Amino acid sequence: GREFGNLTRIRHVISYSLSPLEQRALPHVLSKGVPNMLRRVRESFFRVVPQFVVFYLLYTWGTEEFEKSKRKNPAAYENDK
Amino acid sequence: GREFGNLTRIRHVISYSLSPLEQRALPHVLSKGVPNMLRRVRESFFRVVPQFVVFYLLYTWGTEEFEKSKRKNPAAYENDK
Amino acid sequence: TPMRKSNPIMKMINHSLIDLPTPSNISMWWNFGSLLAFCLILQIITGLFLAMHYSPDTSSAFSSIAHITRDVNHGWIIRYLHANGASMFFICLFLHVGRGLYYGSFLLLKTWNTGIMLLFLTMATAFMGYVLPWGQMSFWGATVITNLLSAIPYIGTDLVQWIWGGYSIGNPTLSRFFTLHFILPFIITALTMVHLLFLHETGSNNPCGISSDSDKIPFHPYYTIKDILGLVLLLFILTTLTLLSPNLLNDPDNYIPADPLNTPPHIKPEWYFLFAYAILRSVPNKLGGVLALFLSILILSIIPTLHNSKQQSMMFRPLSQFLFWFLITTLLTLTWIGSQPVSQPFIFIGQLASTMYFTTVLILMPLTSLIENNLLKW
Amino acid sequence: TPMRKSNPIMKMINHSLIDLPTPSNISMWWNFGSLLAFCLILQIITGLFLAMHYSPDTSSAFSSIAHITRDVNHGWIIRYLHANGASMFFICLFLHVGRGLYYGSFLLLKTWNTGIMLLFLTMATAFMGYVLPWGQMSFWGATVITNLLSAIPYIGTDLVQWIWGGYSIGNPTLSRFFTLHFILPFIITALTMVHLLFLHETGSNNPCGISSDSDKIPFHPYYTIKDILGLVLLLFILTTLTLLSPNLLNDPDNYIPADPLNTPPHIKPEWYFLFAYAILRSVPNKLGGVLALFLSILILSIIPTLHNSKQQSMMFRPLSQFLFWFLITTLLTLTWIGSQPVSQPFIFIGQLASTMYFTTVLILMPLTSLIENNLLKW
Amino acid sequence: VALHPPSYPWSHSGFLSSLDHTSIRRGFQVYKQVCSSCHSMNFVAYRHLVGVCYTEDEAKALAAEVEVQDGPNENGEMFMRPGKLFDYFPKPYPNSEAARAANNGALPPDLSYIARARHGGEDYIFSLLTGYCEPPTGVSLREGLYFNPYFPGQAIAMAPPIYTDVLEFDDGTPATMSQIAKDVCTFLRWASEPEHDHRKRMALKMLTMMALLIPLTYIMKRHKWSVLKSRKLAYRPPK
Amino acid sequence: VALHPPSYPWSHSGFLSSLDHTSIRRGFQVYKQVCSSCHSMNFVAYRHLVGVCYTEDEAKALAAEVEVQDGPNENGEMFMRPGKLFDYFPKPYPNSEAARAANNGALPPDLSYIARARHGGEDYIFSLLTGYCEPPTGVSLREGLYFNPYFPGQAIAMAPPIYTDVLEFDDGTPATMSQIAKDVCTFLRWASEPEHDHRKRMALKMLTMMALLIPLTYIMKRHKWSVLKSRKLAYRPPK
Ligand SMILES: CCCCCCCCCCCCCCCCCC(=O)OC[C@H](COP(=O)([O-])OCC(O)COP(=O)([O-])OC[C@@H](COC(=O)CCCCCCCCCCCCCCCCC)OC(=O)CCCCCCCCCCCCCCCCC)OC(=O)CCCCCCCCCCCCCCCCC
Ligand SMILES: CCCCCCCC/C=C/CCCCCCCC(=O)OC[C@H](COP(=O)(O)OCCN)OC(=O)CCCCCCC/C=C/CCCCCCCC
Ligand SMILES: CCCCCCCC/C=C/CCCCCCCC(=O)OC[C@H](COP(=O)(O)OCCN)OC(=O)CCCCCCC/C=C/CCCCCCCC
Ligand SMILES: CCCCCCCC/C=C/CCCCCCCC(=O)OC[C@H](COP(=O)(O)OCCN)OC(=O)CCCCCCC/C=C/CCCCCCCC
Ligand SMILES: CCCCCCCC/C=C/CCCCCCCC(=O)OC[C@H](COP(=O)(O)OCCN)OC(=O)CCCCCCC/C=C/CCCCCCCC
Ligand code: HEC
Ligand code: HEC
Ligand code: HEM
Ligand code: HEM
Ligand code: HEM
Ligand code: HEM
Ligand SMILES: O=C1C(=C2CCC(c3ccc(Cl)cc3)CC2)C(O)=C(O)c2ccccc21
Ligand SMILES: O=C1C(O)=C([C@H]2CC[C@H](c3ccc(Cl)cc3)CC2)C(=O)c2ccccc21
Ligand SMILES: O=C1C(O)=C([C@H]2CC[C@H](c3ccc(Cl)cc3)CC2)C(=O)c2ccccc21
Repeated sequence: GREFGNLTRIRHVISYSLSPLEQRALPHVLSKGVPNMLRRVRESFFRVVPQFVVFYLLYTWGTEEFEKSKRKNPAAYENDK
Repeated sequence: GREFGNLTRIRHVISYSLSPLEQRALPHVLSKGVPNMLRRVRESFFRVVPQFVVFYLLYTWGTEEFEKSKRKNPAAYENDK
Repeated sequence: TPMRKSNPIMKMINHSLIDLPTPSNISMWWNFGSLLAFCLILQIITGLFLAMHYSPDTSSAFSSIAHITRDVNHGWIIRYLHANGASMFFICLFLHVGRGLYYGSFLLLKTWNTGIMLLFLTMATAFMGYVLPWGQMSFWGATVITNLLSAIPYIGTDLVQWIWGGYSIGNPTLSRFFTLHFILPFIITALTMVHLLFLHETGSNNPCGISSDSDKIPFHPYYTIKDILGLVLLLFILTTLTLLSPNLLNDPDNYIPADPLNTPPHIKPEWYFLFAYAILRSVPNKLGGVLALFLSILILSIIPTLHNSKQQSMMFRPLSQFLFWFLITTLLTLTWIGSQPVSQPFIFIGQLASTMYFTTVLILMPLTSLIENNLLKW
Repeated sequence: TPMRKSNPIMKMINHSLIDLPTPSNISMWWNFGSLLAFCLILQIITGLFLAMHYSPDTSSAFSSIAHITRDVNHGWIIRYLHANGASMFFICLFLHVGRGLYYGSFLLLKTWNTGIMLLFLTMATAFMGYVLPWGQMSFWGATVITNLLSAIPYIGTDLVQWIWGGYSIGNPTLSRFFTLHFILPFIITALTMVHLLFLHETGSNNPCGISSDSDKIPFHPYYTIKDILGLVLLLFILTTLTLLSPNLLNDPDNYIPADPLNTPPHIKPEWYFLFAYAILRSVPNKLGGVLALFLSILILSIIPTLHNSKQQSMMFRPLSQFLFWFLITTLLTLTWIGSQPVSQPFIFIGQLASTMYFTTVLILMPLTSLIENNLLKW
Repeated sequence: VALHPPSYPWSHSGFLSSLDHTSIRRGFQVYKQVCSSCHSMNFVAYRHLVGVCYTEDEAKALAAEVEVQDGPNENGEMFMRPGKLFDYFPKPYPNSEAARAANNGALPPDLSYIARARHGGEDYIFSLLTGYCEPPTGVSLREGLYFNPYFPGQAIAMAPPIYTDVLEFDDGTPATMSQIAKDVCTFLRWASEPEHDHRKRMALKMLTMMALLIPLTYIMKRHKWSVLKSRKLAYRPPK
Repeated sequence: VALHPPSYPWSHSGFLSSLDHTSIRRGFQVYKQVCSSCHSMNFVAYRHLVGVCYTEDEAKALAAEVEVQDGPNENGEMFMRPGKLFDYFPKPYPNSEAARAANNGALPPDLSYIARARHGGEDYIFSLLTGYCEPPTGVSLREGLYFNPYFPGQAIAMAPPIYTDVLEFDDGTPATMSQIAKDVCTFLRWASEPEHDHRKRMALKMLTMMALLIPLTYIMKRHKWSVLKSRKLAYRPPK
């Protein structure tokens, strides 16, 4: 079936490659890779983060409320006698 | 691979068949089948049977001998005192 | 020809993982299937060893595990490995599902359906292993899960009593749990092979959602070394969890043996289940609760049917992405609610989280897809 | 196309048992493979049920079987079926081997070798099931079979003690027997599938030993109904053995529980093993005895190599046929000798039978084949 | 070596013959009054007698006759109570060392499968029970053994257990040694194999069915294969 | 609800810190002389103390101090003998009903995994042992309960078990309540998890290894993928 002899039909594309032993494995990290990671974080920040911030607010609120609910109310004894 | 389209190369053979509903399932038993079974037994009798007969003789002999070996020998007490 | 292609067994291996054409551009999210397989293998091995010391009897189960962890040479670490491997197995499983939801790989229908089957099987297996120690949590977990079939209106109670083998949970039920837990993993293995057979007829989808037949590379050497790297990382994490912090996920209430007369005040299943538990807790009706429990997972089967987008992947679809991450946070919320007592704030929050989960899968995503289509003018 | 051919799973089924080309002229001797598969399935089912009531502990094994046969509803017949199915399994196995020796089907090398593997696996399985009741015969059978590895000169005793898990046969060994007996049948299943995969690349040999590609018929409907008839017959025999005469093959000495201090005066394994036992009894040296024991089965692997005939089948080769039946009688003789005390007549007869078995396979058949060739003038 | 038992004509030995339940009822009295002094029957309980020779109420009545240990009570101590249907026939000794101490070193076996655990089955046991006699000339017995030709070795620790009028049957049958032996043997047959009668019952049915299915499927096979069985060939080369 | 225990600085809580075996040796004396009156420790035997704080000979000596039931003897009877290495610490009561009868209805738990079976672990137990006090105003206790804020419910059946000079340590350490509590807590830590020290020992090694293997395999990956990472394309139609 699917085999490297007849996958698709292409015309007029040229490629060039070096061998691994001719070139470096980690050529430019701090001059190219770091800024690229930075933009890659920039492009997705506001699509992911705010939902989790909202989750954090909800969690803390619900915890606080549950913990208030367990403390004794002075009006339950002071009001009528 | 092996498929009914290209198994082998044959020329000039004719076949004829009836449908099952046109003919009988057990057409001639006692006039044809019985004698055929008889010859089929005849053609193999002496290639199979004598070996088993020999096995039977060996079995019976060995049994008899083992059973004799367990009976007391009078000369073991009569001979010297 | 090379021997690589001389023979059916060898040629199937070759079409599977030597000369298979893979996309050049798939990312780390595609490593988690091989890690799943690794985890299955680890579980089977460590289980076959444990099996030779465990006792499927209610009067010695607990103490057989004590024996394993105290007297068997390095038995403690084998126990630790089994228990932590299950956790890793589910981590990988969840991430594996989520990928496919994000990148639109559910359009490979056969692979997707066999995946749903596998999810169900793995969950059954994990639960039937969780009750074998016969601690205090194990017992009541068994009880609840086997009472679930009482909700079937006409035949339910009889089904419960036919699974128990008696008037109540007891010795005849533990051997059933153990036989089933023994046999299921191998059915899982066979179905995994079918799963991959279905996959290799089309090949892997990729992050861009467009056809990659102009830039296919062979599986070997590229993805061989890539998956080996992934495995090394998984082993580092697993070892640190096994030796440096073994009690991180552990539950004290399962170090008390079973007592049929007392349920403990605070109930909590294993973490990979909490969310279902929350869903089950959220409906004030028995039958409706169970129905919701099962639909929560069965709903994945109609995602392919509700797909309206012209594009396959969410990579180029921002509104979609926003909704995706909101759904993930709803699931986190259900997990958190599952840990808390059944008290009023958490009751109300859980009900909202459940309604929003189904809402989002069934309504909001389809409609955002239509809006998106209109914005691109088709 | 028809759906029969629309899809890989379906098309594999179709190439396996719908549109497969089979010889028109093969006889009843070709029914015993399907019966073998049936038997495997029967064994797995009845075993999964028994498993849920048995106790792999030396202080309750015996009594768990008593419980099964007295208190479980129809448990007695399930026990009966398991035990008799094993016997049928070996009957079919022996007949299946013998066919191939007679009709020259060992020239399908891959199928033959996978068959030898399967024979070995099935024997292991059967023996490890035979020791689970922990009766008086079971115990000493275990003992002998696990002492066998002491014959390995440098490392043997240590292997024995590492399989025991202690200084002697005991509780830690029974759980090992039970885990292994649980897992092996499924390995057998997988290897059976590989076996048939190898077969379907060439197709079935036939009684005449000449190529049948001029007269192939489809598997369905002809051999479907033929094999169904065979199965009906097997079920009639199995039922009569289970209900009308259950004690025919039964051994009283295994209804006495185990006593580590006394071996009974008269020792006898299960019938399908007697012949090996006889062979093991016939060599006055330990190492030589064990070596002969294993070679008796391993010798099948070089039959393809000793084949000199121009023709494949014995159908047209009478001297050959005579020798074949003499070999079968030697095996009957070994079976009979295995049943008898170790006393002098039987000692001597067994030694002759053993030497004649190996002699016949290794020398007489090759030479008769050469004579035959010369008589036909090639 | 041991003497081979002859075959007695037992009424249950036919292919479809059931057990005689009267003989079971009497054999069970023999096993109460005589044979349950030495021997245990660890795998039988009173609930098993219901529907075989007793009603539920009468089996409860049998149970009630025996004291059984139970507990702990609310104070942490054991006590004794009357028996119930779900209790097992009581043991004669607490442990096998005590059993040996009470029988001069020999251990009486459990009779719950004695009939399936001996060559010859109930033919042997009968032979053993009726078969004691005085020893041959030249033979001697050590301290506390008897002679019995049907035992392997011919020396046996067990003294002759039964004789005429060693008990009385409630149905008025005359209690000669032979009658007692035959009845206890029938009872041991039932104790070793309760599924007997139902098994034969069930054989009739499903064997009839499996016998019926053979010719039908054979006919179907013949129908499908007639196409090939009557085929005719010819060879016609241009020559 | 219950009061949350504070975190004490235990010397074994570091990632690679071992247990203090001196404190184990003293804690074990505390568990002999005091805490093994009510409580069982069913999963520990004397052979387990060898190589931890005792030689084999001295552990045999500890064993020898206790009588243990054994048998049956050759007559079928039970008897009493001195202990051995392979015997388990002895139980205080024969059954839990007897344990309840001796503690006014309450059942003392087994302390073999108490430190792993409670929230807070050894922080809780210490808190519980040191933490008794007189009740608040408005609070009352039924017959035979004490007040303790670190128990869920604040009413507990167990009376304050320890005080200053309730025993004397053989190493001369001053036996103040606090010291006693800390030591018995260390001992319960060891009783719940013997593999502790060896586990940390083994972590150092295999974590170093698995950490080393990451960058190496990453380098190999980068080497194989550089071919694609630097590839250059061009499009040249005849136009
Ligand atoms: C209380 C328990 C009750 C139990 C009841 C059991 C009832 C069972 C009923 C079974 C019914 C089966 C019906 C099947 C129909 C299938 C139709 C079909 O297509 O068949 C094709 C198939 C043949 O296939 P094929 O395509 O021709 O290929 C085969 C060969 O390749 C062909 O090669 P060839 O052509 O060269 O061969 C020719 C010749 C070759 O001939 C030879 O080789 C020569 C033979 C010579 C023999 C001579 C006599 C004996 C030796 C004497 C020698 C002299 C001794 C001298 C001694 C001297 C001492 C001093 O061979 C034959 O013709 C053989 C035909 C006969 C087959 C017999 C099968 C027996 C089955 C037994 C089953 C037992 C288990 C039952 C269950 C028990 C449960 C407890 O069979 C037939 O054609 C025959 C069908 C009819 C068979 C009937 C069998 C009845 C058995 C009844 C047994 C009752 C007693 C049980 C006792 C149990 C004790 C424990
Ligand atoms: C006694 C102590 C132990 C001693 C152990 C010694 C062995 C050490 C390990 C050696 C590993 C094997 C290295 C050599 C392998 C050579 C394989 C070979 O020649 O086959 C290659 C060639 C490749 O196929 P094509 O692609 O078609 O070739 C066409 C080329 N244009 O053939 C094949 O397909 C591969 C065949 C593989 C054969 C492998 C044989 C392995 C033998 C192992 C023996 C071990 C003995 C252990 C004894 C232990 C003590 C009892
Ligand atoms: C022991 C306790 C375990 C608790 C549970 C653990 C599992 C759940 C973990 C939840 C948090 C997962 C965070 C993963 C990192 C997210 C990083 C991120 O936002 O990156 C966005 C970045 C954007 O890339 P692209 O759109 O492709 O375009 C870039 C190329 N130009 O990557 C992505 O968006 C890829 C998203 C892939 C799917 C991720 C799925 C994560 C959650 C899956 C499990 C959730 C539960 C199960 C869900 C399904 C239930 C039916
Ligand atoms: C409520 C009580 C229970 C009621 C049960 C009712 C059902 C009873 C049993 C019915 C069995 C099915 C009979 C009809 C099958 C029709 C199959 C069909 O149409 O497909 C044939 C056609 C053949 O393919 P081609 O060769 O390509 O055709 C080309 C022709 N030139 O399609 C196929 O490939 C086969 C498709 C099979 C579909 C089978 C559907 C089965 C549905 C079963 C429903 C059972 C419901 C049970 C409910 C129980 C109570 C909750
Ligand atoms: C519960 C106890 C079980 C005891 C053991 C049971 C299994 C062993 C049974 C042994 C007896 C088997 C007898 C089978 C019937 C023989 C009939 C016969 O002789 O017929 C000969 C007739 C002649 O036909 P053709 O030469 O093809 O030409 C005719 C066409 N013109 O048929 C044959 O020769 C076919 C022979 C096929 C093989 C038969 C094999 C029988 C024995 C096999 C098992 C033996 C043990 C294992 C052997 C292998 C060990 C490595
Ligand atoms: C105490 C006086 C006994 C009574 C009453 C019965 N039996 Fe017994 N039996 C007793 C002993 C000490 C032995 C051991 C014999 C030996 O040689 O070791 C036995 C043995 C048997 C056996 C075993 C026979 C065999 O071949 O192993 C049987 C079948 C048996 N006894 C049956 C039996 C029956 C039916 C009794 C009631 C009528 C009975 N025994 C009573 C001691 C005593
Ligand atoms: C008899 C006077 C006892 C002595 C001596 C010791 N304990 Fe005990 N303990 C006893 C009882 C009756 C109970 C039951 C308490 C209840 O409310 O049911 C206990 C309980 C404990 C517990 C359980 C704490 C929990 O939260 O469940 C612990 C951890 C405990 N006891 C520890 C302990 C220690 C260290 C002792 C020796 C210093 C000790 N106990 C002695 C009765 C008695
Ligand atoms: C034991 C459980 C599972 C195992 C062992 C397993 C294994 C694998 C493997 C090895 C792959 C190869 C590609 C990859 O790794 O991404 C894969 C792909 C895939 N899996 Fe599974 N899987 C399991 C469960 C699931 C589940 C639960 C689902 C969905 C709910 C699923 C759906 C898919 C899909 C759709 C693909 C192909 C998607 C693509 O290539 O883009 N699988 N699986
Ligand atoms: C997908 C594969 C598997 C999963 C997810 C799984 C999961 C689990 C889990 C969660 C437990 C309980 C852990 C604990 O109590 O700490 C368990 C226990 C157990 N499992 Fe597995 N298991 C798998 C495969 C197997 C296999 C193939 C066997 C074969 C015998 C096996 C045998 C056992 C045994 C004996 C136990 C009890 C021992 C113990 O609790 O430590 N498991 N399993
Ligand atoms: C579990 C054990 C086995 C199973 C389930 C099995 C199954 C089968 C089946 C279904 C067939 C189809 C053709 C037929 O029925 O004759 C077959 C053929 C064959 N079997 Fe096996 N078999 C087993 C063991 C063996 C053994 C032990 C051997 C040899 C020592 C063997 C050698 C062969 C050969 C050579 C063929 C093809 C011969 C021919 O077509 O002429 N098998 N087997
Ligand atoms: C080729 C497949 C199998 C063979 C040949 C086989 C054979 C046997 C044999 C000969 C026995 C002893 C019979 C007796 O003592 O009367 C036995 C017992 C047993 N087998 Fe199987 N067996 C197979 C498959 C299985 C499987 C898959 C299981 C799964 C659990 C299983 C579970 C058991 C159990 C629990 C027993 C002990 C119960 C008893 O002795 O009645 N068996 N087996
Ligand atoms: O990891 C795989 C993979 C497979 C590799 C080999 C694995 C494996 C697991 C266990 C064993 Cl014993 C052997 C191989 C199974 C997964 C497979 O089939 C794909 O198609 C694929 C596509 C894209 C990215 C990764 C993969
Ligand atoms: O009350 C429960 C409970 O409700 C469950 C539940 C959790 C969800 C499970 C579940 C069932 C089906 C699926 Cl598809 C997924 C999860 C079923 C058992 C538990 O696991 C449990 C464990 C221990 C004590 C109590 C309990
Ligand atoms: O003395 C033996 C003995 O020698 C074997 C033997 C029989 C042959 C077996 C065997 C081993 C390997 C193969 Cl490939 C085939 C059979 C091994 C055990 C028994 O099965 C046995 C059972 C019960 C009591 C004693 C004995």
